[PDB]
Amino acid sequence: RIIVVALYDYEAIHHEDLSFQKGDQMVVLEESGEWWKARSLATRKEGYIPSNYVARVDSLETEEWFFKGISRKDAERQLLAPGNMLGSFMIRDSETTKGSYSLSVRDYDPRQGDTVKHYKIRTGFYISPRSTFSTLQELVDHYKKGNDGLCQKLSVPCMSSKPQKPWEKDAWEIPRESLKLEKKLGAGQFGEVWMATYNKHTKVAVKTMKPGSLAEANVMKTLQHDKLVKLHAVVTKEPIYIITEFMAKGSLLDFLKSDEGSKQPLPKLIDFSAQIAEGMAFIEQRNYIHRDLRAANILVSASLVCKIADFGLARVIPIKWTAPEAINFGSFTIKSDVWSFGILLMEIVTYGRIPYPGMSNPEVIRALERGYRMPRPENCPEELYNIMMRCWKNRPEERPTFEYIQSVLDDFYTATESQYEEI
Ligand SMILES: CN1CCN([C@H]2CC[C@H](n3cc(-c4ccc(Oc5ccccc5)cc4)c4c(N)ncnc43)CC2)CC1
Ligand SMILES: [Ca+2]
Ligand SMILES: [Cl-]
Repeated sequence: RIIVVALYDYEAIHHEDLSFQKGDQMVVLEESGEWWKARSLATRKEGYIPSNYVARVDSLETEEWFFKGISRKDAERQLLAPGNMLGSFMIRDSETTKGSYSLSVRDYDPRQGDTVKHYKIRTGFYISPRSTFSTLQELVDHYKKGNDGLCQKLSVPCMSSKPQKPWEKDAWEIPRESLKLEKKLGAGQFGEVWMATYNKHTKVAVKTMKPGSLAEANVMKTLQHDKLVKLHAVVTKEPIYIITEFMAKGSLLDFLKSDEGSKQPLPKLIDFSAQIAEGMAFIEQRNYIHRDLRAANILVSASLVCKIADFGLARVIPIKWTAPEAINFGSFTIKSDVWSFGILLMEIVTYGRIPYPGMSNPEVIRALERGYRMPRPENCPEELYNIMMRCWKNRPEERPTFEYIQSVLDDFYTATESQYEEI
């Protein structure tokens, strides 16, 4: 007999799914993945629920200060998000010490400004050997009344964010009749992009493909990562419709040329690059290939999260983003994507400017033949430019991995020794 509790509110929009509010308890009857079958103790109704909206009772996820399955960088991004103040904290799974936990706290220092520092939690639990607590709760309560060795006294927990609702069960292939393409967002050579609605209940974005231009997509849907755009469903009858999640802030390029994007400081740009590098690192680990990396194929969520789009799509069917071995001999690999990432990095740091300004494609290729590379912008840090340069090496094998680039960009302003604070 398994009993869960609802972490968030939820309004049912399907046939047999269940409505519930936070605090409500339910009885688990079946575990089929994203969708679980349960019975509400409040309404006595039996129906499907999003598994990621509930958790076992009196478990750790049920705590307002515990965030499961979150990395250090993600913790820092969430803590520095709007609606948080000094002392804002969270406890999470250590991503480098499996089985143990870590505490992330929001601090401030006049040199850097608002920061986020992380302490290791050793197992009873303790951060400092002088103070030992029976439970994690005792630890937080302790560090709420004084910092006793910490850089900041604990205040309120980090602002939680309601997760994305799971797509309809077994609804990968859908009939076109279920869609209402409401607004054309953009038009291109190979198709269009619309702001649609699925079954009158879910807002989505659909990429319509011209008939001239399924297996590859069946591969794509397995590439599920926070920094890739989620791929929900597809229409299998020409013209093919690709139904994905709707990114409110549009493409990265247009955002960088927007005014709000023009207000974005340098560390924010670097952060964007870190997210993109993270996603590309995921694709790298999965041994996949993007084949068309650029700010135009990067989308931005309303919360300023960057997600890689159109990955792998170029295969099924921009010399300035293309590596020379890819232009000359058509050799497309992950390293050419590293080159493209260099160019993208230049796009981001120059707020959407077009690469090689005042240069045509063949002119650019001939420049590359001479060993020419783009100069460093005024507002671009030397080290970041070095990263770009390492991305722009003639031999692809000598180009860095997305794992390394991600590691560097994540801790760009943090010394390796200063990742975790010791007490
Ligand atoms: C002048 N600009 C105006 C803005 N136009 C851009 C193009 C349309 C927008 N656009 C495009 C997309 C979009 C949709 C589906 C898609 O399919 C795949 C996803 C992963 C892997 C393979 C395929 C890829 C991308 C998009 C979106 N989802 N949610 C929100 N906006 C979206 C973003 C703006 C480009 C021209
Ligand atoms: Ca420097
Ligand atoms: Cl019962």
